[PDB]
Amino acid sequence: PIKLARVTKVLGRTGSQGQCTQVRVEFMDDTSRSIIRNVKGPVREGDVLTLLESEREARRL
Amino acid sequence: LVIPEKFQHILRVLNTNIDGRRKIAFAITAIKGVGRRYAHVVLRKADIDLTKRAGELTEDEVERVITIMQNPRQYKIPDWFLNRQKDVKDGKYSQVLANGLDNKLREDLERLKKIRAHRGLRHFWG
Amino acid sequence: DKLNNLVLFDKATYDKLCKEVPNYKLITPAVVSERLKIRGSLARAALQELLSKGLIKLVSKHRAQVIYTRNT
Amino acid sequence: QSVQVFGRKKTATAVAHCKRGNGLIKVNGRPLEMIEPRTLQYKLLEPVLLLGKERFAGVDIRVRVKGGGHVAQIYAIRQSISKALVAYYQKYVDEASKKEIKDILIQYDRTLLVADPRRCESKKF
Amino acid sequence: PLADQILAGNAVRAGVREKRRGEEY
Amino acid sequence: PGVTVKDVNQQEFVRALAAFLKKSGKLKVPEWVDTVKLAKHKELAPYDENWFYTRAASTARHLYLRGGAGVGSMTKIYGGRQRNGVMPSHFSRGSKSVARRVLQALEGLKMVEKDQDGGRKLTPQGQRDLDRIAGQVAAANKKH
Amino acid sequence: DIKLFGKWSTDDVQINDISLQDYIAVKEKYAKYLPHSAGRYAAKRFRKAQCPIVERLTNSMMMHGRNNGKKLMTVRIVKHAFEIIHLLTGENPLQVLVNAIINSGPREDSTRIGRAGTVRRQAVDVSPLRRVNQAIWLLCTGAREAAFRNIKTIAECLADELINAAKGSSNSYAIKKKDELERVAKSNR
Amino acid sequence: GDSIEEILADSRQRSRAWLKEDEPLNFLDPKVAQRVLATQPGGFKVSADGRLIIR
RNA sequence: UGUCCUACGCCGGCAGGCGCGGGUAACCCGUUGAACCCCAUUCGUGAUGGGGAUCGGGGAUUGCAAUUAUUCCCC
Repeated sequence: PIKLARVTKVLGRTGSQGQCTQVRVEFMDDTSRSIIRNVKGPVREGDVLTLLESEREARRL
Repeated sequence: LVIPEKFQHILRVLNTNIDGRRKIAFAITAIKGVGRRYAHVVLRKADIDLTKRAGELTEDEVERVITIMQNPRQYKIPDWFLNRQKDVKDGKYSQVLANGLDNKLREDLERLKKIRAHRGLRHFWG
Repeated sequence: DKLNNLVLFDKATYDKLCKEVPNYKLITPAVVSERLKIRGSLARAALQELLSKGLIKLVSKHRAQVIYTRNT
Repeated sequence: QSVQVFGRKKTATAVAHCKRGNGLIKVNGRPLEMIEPRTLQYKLLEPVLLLGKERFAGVDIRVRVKGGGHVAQIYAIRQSISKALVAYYQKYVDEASKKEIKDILIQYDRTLLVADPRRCESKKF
Repeated sequence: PLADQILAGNAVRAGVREKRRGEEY
Repeated sequence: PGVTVKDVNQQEFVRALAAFLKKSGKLKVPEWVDTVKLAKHKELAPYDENWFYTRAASTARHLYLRGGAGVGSMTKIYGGRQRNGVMPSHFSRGSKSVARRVLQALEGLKMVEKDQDGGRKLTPQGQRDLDRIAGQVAAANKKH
Repeated sequence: DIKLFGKWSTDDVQINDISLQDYIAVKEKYAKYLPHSAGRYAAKRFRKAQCPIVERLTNSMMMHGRNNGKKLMTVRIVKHAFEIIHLLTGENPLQVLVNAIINSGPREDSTRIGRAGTVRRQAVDVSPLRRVNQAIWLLCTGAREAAFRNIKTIAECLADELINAAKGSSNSYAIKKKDELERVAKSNR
Repeated sequence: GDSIEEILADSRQRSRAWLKEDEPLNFLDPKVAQRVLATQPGGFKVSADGRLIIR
């Protein structure tokens, strides 16, 4: 099932070359789930994201 | 329009094949000695409509193209426009097309070899 | 493979143009030549014939692109 | 009585002269619909179409351009035509008309009144 | 602190870096 | 109230002016008209067989706009880009004799005379001819 | 009404995707007459989100060197492309275009990392702006490599690319390139 | 020559003009000469007391 | 940009000749009529009207001198 998420704040850019940024998202169906994800490209607050699988929380150092 | 009943796919001109699909201003260029520039003024002196393909020209107007491009000087083709100017042997102005182009080029090579000029020796060695 | 597009209309494909091309919803020199297998020189020369015969509406005239359409 | 303004692009400078008339616009002696790049015809006609044909009916504008290129002159022509009208409606029409012209003419495209401060960068040793 | 050290090793540092790149008359 | 040259399409005006000059039959067309390139930077000869009239028409229209133009000025107008083989291209002028023979041919039409401070300008009868033809240009285009 | 090219209306364009409302900019405030504006849409971050969607199309067809600079030619192409799209399909060519940007956006991508030799991939999500930056790029390279050596004019290769993408067909270059980006990302969770 | 900046000083070419661009410029305004210009537009030790130190 | 930049007239198809003027220069070249660009025509996926190398023949110019092609033009 496809799931949409709205970001809340941008934590910082990760990756070896800084090709990703790590952002905290919040859902649309129920504003209780808040998972952490990695995204590439320009991201700002209020962006709506399409998550293919909303099960695992992304992680990098 | 349609193909005429007497349309030619391949035209035999000066012992080479002239393609009938190509336009008459540029199908003539298949024979050596004529180019995009010589064949345009030849078809202008012959008063032939250039929109025609080379295939639907009948036997009448294809033979007056030849007697123009083999014999250019009596149709006011100017003296500067010809490729074979004053010859070494017989100084006169002409336009060599099919095998005359290759024979004159070969003759200009062996003339420079027999006299052992620098230009003829470097053609031989190279 | 290599294209052997005809440079003049034969009898079979000339009829095929005059009963099918004015019902395509798009008529263009380039889309006619892909399906009728003719050169683009005649592919545009056949359409000015059909335009003068009133079988096709003109949409745009340009030196790069020409666009044609059915009547109804 | 008349108003003499200017509008500019990279090097294409325009000057426009607007006075009482019946609504003819000329550039270099040619009409507005005969200016050579016909692809960008709407950029010449934007201040006329945004405002309306009736609003230009009380003014005749004659524009002269020199310098620049084919599209740099169109961007200077459309600037000085609109800038000539907002100056004419200020000095000889009430400011309420001038405020409402300057309102809808900025919200469309800001380059019709305030120029683009972009010019070619020099090279140094 | 242990929890401060773990959370610093789990998240990404960000913030300070200043990159210097790049009319009236 | 009469339309002028500047108020109509310049492309349609040359097609109308060259069609006027051909129908008159009084232009003096040189003999080498069918055998010359009209610029040293051309690969071929003109496609149109009646290229002399459209060159003649475009000469009169250019003389109306900015007068006092000589042979050297009109070769600069009709110059283009010369692709110098594998070397980078440059700007090259047109052929002077074609530009000259047009100006002689317009003089025989009693349309162009010399200028005391330079090259050539238009006759008062010349400008009467061009402004009349702009009338038929706008009537068949802007009134249809 | 301010219409594109004088004959295409921006009123009826409805964007189906919630994520791309802020970034596909064709509505009543961004409706312009022509896709030429010479606007400074790249002097600040996320400035180009407010650029109209058709101007971003014409800026991306100015590509591969020989066409770098020629924008009056590319606005000529998108003018002819919309007049073909109206002919084949019959509705607003702006509606076909905004369906193409939605369907050609990769929703999930992968990044390449490697410490010493072992170069492996991790799947990351795609920002809504890059979903448009990738979508315009894939349709423009779709139409460019479509013809390049045949009799098809680029005006009708670009129309046949935007129509196929809006239908969601696999005949698109954009859909085929999007799906293999999705297929690699699924394998690299 | 007697303003504060001119007196406290640490001590082809004349044809250059600067147009200024507000209300749009009108060349037929009688007060337009205001909006054209002829030239360019636009350390000791302190004690702990705050007194200056001069040497 | 310059006392070497050139305008104009005549001749030749072109390179190129003959004559007569302006400018020590925001004064003449020069309203610096630039090229891509824009609008029409022909071509139609073909090592093709793409690409121009390498060659043959001739003509013109600078130089004491052009051969190992000074350079330019035509086929």
